[PDB]
Amino acid sequence: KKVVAVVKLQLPAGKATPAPPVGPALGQHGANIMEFVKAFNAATANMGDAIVPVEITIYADRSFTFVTKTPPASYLIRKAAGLEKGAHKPGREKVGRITWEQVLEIAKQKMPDLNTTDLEAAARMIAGSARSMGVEVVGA
Amino acid sequence: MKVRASVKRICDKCKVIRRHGRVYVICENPKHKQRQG
Amino acid sequence: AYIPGEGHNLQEHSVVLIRGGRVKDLPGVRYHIVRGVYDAAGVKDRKKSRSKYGTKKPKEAA
Amino acid sequence: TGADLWLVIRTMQERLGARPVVMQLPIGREDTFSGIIDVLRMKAYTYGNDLGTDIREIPIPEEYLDQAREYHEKLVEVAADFDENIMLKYLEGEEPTEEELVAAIRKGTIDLKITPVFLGSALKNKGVQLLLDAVVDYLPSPLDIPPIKGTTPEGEVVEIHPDPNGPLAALAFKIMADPYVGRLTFIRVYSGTLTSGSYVYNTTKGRKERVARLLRMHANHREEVEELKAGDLGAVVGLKETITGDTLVGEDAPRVILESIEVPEPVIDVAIEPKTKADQEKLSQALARLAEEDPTFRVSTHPETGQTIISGMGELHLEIIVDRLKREFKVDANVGKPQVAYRETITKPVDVEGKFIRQTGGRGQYGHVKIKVEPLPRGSGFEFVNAIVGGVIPKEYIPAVQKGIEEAMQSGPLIGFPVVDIKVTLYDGSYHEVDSSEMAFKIAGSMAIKEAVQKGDPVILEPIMRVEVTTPEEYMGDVIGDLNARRGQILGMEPRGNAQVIRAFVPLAEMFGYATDLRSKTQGRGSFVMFFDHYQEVPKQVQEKLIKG
RNA sequence: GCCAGGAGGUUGGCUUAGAAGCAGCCAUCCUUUAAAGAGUGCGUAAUAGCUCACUGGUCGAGUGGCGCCGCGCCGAAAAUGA
Repeated sequence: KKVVAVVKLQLPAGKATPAPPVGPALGQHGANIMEFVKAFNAATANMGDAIVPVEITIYADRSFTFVTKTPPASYLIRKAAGLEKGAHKPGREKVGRITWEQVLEIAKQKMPDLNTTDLEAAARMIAGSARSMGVEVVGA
Repeated sequence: MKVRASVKRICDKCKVIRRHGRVYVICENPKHKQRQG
Repeated sequence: AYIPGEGHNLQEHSVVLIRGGRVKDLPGVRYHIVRGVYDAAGVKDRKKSRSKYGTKKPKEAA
Repeated sequence: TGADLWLVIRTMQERLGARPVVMQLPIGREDTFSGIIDVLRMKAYTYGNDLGTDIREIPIPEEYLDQAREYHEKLVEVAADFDENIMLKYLEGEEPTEEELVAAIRKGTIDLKITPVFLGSALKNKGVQLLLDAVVDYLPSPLDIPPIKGTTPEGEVVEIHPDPNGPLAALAFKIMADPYVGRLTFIRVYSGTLTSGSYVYNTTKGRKERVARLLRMHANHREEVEELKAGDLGAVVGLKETITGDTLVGEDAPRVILESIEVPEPVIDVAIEPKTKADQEKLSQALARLAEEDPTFRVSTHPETGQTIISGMGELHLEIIVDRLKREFKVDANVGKPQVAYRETITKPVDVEGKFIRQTGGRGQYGHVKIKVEPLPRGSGFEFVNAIVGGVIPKEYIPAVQKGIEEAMQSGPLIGFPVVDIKVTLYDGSYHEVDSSEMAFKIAGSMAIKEAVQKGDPVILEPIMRVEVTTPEEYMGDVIGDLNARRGQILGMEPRGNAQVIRAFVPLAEMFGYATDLRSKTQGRGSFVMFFDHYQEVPKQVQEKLIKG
């Protein structure tokens, strides 16, 4: 018997394998993580991928439950500002440009994940995290 | 290290204790077991 | 020791059956090799000289 | 000290997936041993001493009893994963009939399900009779082992039946040396009656066989039997050809063969080189009774170097085989390190004059060849080009002027080895009627190549292997350590089943006898496969270090 | 000294089999906040964890660093007995 274990991970969409540490954490669970793969992939079917957090539990009598979250902002800018892998080193080379609407949605999408669950900080917040990956900005 | 003329504080988790007459340098991992000698 | 021609492996033991018979080649060619012996078993696929060239009875199963 | 139950039990469903139901519990831990309780047939077989001259079986000495009882109950309840009587019996609270235990248990046992951890002690004769009884209770009979697999005289499936009337059909194993009755073959038949003093025939490489006398190693002394039965085991005399694993039927016995084909794969590679090669073919006779007594090892010679590589699967393996050498075969061979297949190349575009401005008797044979040379990737192949600046050098040299290039390539400018993995090119030349031959521009090519390779930025491409590491995560971290410490860098880690295999790059010179290592770091979780990839440069210092003389 | 918070974008980007504060080049942020770094050490296969930084709770009087001058101590063993 095994009483309650809610272990949450960082499993991206695409990998349909029980490879450790998914093993030594959800073996003591009886985890239906093959249903987590085939129900969450279609959950974000509009793209069908991207790195997404998860959370899975056991109810004594083997009962899974999947809890999904939202994409990363470094990827939600490679799609936005059109990077390939990025702008090779944040302090030398720059690709596309951020202005006054793309960053808006970079903050919009990730409204309840960033830190300050308030819009009136997020924009400039990750616009500053933009210089961390090296994507330039257009300022008005 | 361990017995030598030059004996530093090297890793911050070390102390210089002028014990039994002469300077030592003791820590946890006695691989820095220095000593003025 | 020479050999029975095409299709060899032999490496370095084989029990090459010292046979006997020179030619206008290799100033010796005396005491040949046989295939079948303790090694070689003839050409990979032979249809005649299977009296030395290993291969048993091409039983092509048809 | 250390003797226990829970110990081993616990370590059974943490190291495989065992389902250890157990049937006997000791009396007194360490030094205080005196007997065992039997939660199987509900008894307490107690051995009142060490040597075991005088024992007993009184009930529980007051404190155990109910302890054992719980586990007894476990048994029955566990037996709810088999039939339908035992399960419903636990439902009823009904008492198990002493033999349904024998059932359900032996059932699962032979069905590979339950784990009759019968146990005891040897040096102090304590706990032997119970497991003798437990062999005569829960240890599978040939009747229980499902249909043996095998081939036919033609080729499909076999049905090696128990039936003591069917066609003669045997297998044998051990190659016994012995004084009186000489070569003795240790065998397990299978299916078919075999008479003593009769005939048979080897169903493998085709060899009629004369059975001399069937024998049986009866502990102390060996006993000669009238015949071997279809499903028994015995060792016969004669058969002066039959090696090991040879399927042996009767004189008729529809010339049937068997399936089973095992694998003693290689892991060790030690070099060995006698003083003078006169003692060598001598040691080849030594092998002529070494690689013909113990299957296993592979006595195969590397091409690029001399000396036959004695390969095998075990450190102590090759070491003790080597013991037997100087022992009773007596060979003087300073057991060396395995050599490596060294190649080479260059790293730059070179242009020189291959002018053979040499008249002799009047026939000349002179060749001014004008090559441009280009080098390319470690893995491509060999390239040259039909590269005439317009139409100078004759077309008879096209398939020959490149020969001397390919020829002055079997030995490089350094220590000299086959210089591969290069393009080449050419571009021009000089021509004359009688003062020019095929081999002349072959040799002009040779000169051109020696100059253009000695002056072309040298190198040595030592070979390197891809080695998958068959081991779980612990010692995986550890061995990522090791491999990294072996001048190479791995590259590979796809999560595996009961382990996690790591695809590795390791420089063939290094990684030497890695099994001798590995089997120590991992304690023995598994090992590796020898997948060979390709070659690349040794870090500067390793190059000039080999520049000997 | 002790209690506790010690955080979120994040796995900074760049590299790299992986480089997640943490083997390496650039960097050289912004925010929830009283306070918490693009990190200081250990440790990891890289994560993990531990951890210092920083800021409150307790506290109750001095404390931390940088340079100089005088005398010293390690530095410091050879031969008949000092």
